[PDB]
Amino acid sequence: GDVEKGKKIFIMKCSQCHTVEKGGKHKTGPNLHGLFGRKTGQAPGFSYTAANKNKGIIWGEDTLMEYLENPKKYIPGTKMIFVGIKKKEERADLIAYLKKATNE
Ligand code: HEC
Repeated sequence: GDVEKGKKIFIMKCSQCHTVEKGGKHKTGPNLHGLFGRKTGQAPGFSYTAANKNKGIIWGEDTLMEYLENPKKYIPGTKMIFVGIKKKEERADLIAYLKKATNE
């Protein structure tokens, strides 16, 4: 994926509710630093739904590709109210961006 295009998607569609930087603040949604390789519902200090907490998958490319296409479908009960990203390449670019940004 194209990290620069993914950053732009992040800003447009996610940044209203999420930060990515280490030590970044929780907002409507959790800070996302350290997301990759982590169980659902584990950002310290954020109050998740039981659904988010109990989904019982590990975040990575494959699970993010599915989740971000249709959040409610993947995690019924979630309080992330977001329509999803329809286009595969946009999801790929966004996830490439997140893989970098949530690690650095
Ligand atoms: C507010 C209107 C949000 C928008 C826009 C996006 N997200 Fe979100 N996200 C939000 C909430 C309130 C939550 C917690 C949901 C719950 O049921 O507790 C989340 C959760 C996530 C997660 C899961 C995090 C985990 O630790 O398990 C991911 C990976 C996530 N959100 C990513 C994400 C992206 C990439 C977005 C734009 C495409 C996005 N979210 C939008 C609130 C909101």
